[PDB]
Amino acid sequence: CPLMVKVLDAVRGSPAINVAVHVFRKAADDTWEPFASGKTSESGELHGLTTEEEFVEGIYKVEIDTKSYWKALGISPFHEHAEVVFTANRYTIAALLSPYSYSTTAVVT
Amino acid sequence: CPLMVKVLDAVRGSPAINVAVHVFRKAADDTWEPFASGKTSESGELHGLTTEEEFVEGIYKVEIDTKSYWKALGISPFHEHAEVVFTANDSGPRRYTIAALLSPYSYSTTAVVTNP
Amino acid sequence: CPLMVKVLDAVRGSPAINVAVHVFRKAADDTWEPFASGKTSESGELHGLTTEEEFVEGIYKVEIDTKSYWKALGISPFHEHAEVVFTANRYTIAALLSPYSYSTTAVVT
Amino acid sequence: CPLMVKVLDAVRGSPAINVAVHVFRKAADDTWEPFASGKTSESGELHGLTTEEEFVEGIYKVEIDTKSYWKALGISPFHEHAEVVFTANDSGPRRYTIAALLSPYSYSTTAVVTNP
Ligand SMILES: O=c1c(O)c(-c2ccc(O)cc2)oc2cc(O)cc(O)c12
Ligand SMILES: O=c1c(O)c(-c2ccc(O)cc2)oc2cc(O)cc(O)c12
Repeated sequence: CPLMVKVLDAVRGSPAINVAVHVFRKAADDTWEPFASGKTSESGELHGLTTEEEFVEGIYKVEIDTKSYWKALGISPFHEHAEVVFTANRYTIAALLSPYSYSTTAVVT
Repeated sequence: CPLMVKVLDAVRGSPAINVAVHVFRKAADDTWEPFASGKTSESGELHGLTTEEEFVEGIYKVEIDTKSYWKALGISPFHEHAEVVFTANDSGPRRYTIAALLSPYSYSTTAVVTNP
Repeated sequence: CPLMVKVLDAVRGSPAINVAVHVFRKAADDTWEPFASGKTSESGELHGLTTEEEFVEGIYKVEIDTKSYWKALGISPFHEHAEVVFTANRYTIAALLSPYSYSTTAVVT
Repeated sequence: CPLMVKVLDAVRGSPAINVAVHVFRKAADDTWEPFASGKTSESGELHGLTTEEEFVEGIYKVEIDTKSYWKALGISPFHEHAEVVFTANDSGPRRYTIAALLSPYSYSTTAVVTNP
């Protein structure tokens, strides 16, 4: 697929499983229009978000619902979510998660 | 001050100087209202954004203009910006340091939260 | 395999390809004995380092030759290498690379 | 001072206090010779490790005892330690800040290098 999301748990040394992910595309309004969503799998991956035809050049945002994930683990987190915003010009967006920290990386091949 | 932003360049091993930072607070109607803004200094720090009085409980967004920083250095980076969104002061007033470490295709953000 | 190494390039948004990796096992001497090595593939992965039988409990070190990688790219780096040292009690050791920074993460499933 | 170490806890969003740090320098015979040591403070900083005179050109190793820090907090972490290995001062004297951000199954290290 044109776009993949991968999430990791730095506390537990594991894939971050069942994490909600929402993808938005910026409308001509300058508002975000919902585009695709899903939850990460047991391998911490989310696949099948979009297709090559659909995934045109644009400014896209991916919101990962980190706070819900931490809440289910009974660990109190800092962020509301982790947002990745990029201009789409294969994208793997990877996120590594900690309660008071996250990093996000793009692997574009 | 209650909120501080610090930015680092992971490519040069330096502070990230002259980076724009825009801060927003979630309104009653769920909109993001402009709250404060500034540029990082020679040390890559931004101080004086707000005050103990002004910085009330709320959901806040700190948006760091990473793209402009990379572009001025000749790089076309992946991200539009780095944005940090968090609930502040709901246990009482705290001091927040929002740190960001920048790479062209990656960034990390960390919060150091302390009690006056 | 029991042990996998994965390397990413934060400057280029890509797998870190052809990066030298050496694995050591701590001897009763308190010295490191060479154990396995390889170079990362076009996908930035290094597989087939060891086998379950061979990979007994121990304290292991994985040295990733980051400086050579940066040198080939004509970007001057800070570290001599990135070293990961752990007690082995499936391990994926992932490294994300920048010239003056790296992070390493373990995913243990 | 020429070399400073700073450590942060990515789980609690605080400085990592009372963390042991051991510094080594590569000898002529290729062995690692003990060079300096200390513990991080309340701010998670370690200052005063060395001096402009002492801190000559060389390959240096900074080993941060992450395992003991996690264990005292009840966590069994992945890493034995975080170790940073670098060539120092070969362009002339510099000031080095070695920063580490800690998680139980992950860590990152960054260097901020500046010119007196
Ligand atoms: O892309 C990936 C990635 O980034 C990480 C990772 C490494 C360091 C980080 O800081 C964050 C994530 O693990 C991965 C593991 C995979 O099997 C595949 C990947 O593509 C990634
Ligand atoms: O100098 C600092 C620094 O380099 C970092 C840092 C940022 C991102 C990381 O991933 C790791 C460390 O945090 C800091 C946090 C502070 O409150 C004060 C600092 O001076 C630093």
